[PDB]
Amino acid sequence: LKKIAESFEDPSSIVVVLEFILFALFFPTEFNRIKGDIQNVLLLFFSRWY
Amino acid sequence: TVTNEFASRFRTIVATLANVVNERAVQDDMQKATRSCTKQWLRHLETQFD
Repeated sequence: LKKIAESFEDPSSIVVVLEFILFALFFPTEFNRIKGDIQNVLLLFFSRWY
Repeated sequence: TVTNEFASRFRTIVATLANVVNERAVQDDMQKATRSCTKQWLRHLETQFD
């Protein structure tokens, strides 16, 4: 996965999370191949928000 | 670790401090926008510390 520097401060950072959801819909397989490298972004978002 | 324990603790510090400043703001009849501004500056410091 191409690197994404997201601090996840403002609520609108959810734009990037939204991107990932679309990726698991439009290309479920390629997403499966880069899930994990994506989870590295998701645990930043999740640490910060929850 | 995936997450610095130091940045985590500072973030909980700003959790407490931010709720203290929100308490102080609502008690002192402050406009919601200036509140959004102090809250945003606080998140900003949280990421800079991160």
